[PDB]
Amino acid sequence: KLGFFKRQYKDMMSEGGPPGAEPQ
Repeated sequence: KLGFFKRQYKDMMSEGGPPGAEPQ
């Protein structure tokens, strides 16, 4: 099910500095 993380994680990591202090 890890395929779900890389889905929302990869998007945030590329976001360019997503809020929440969670640097994907």
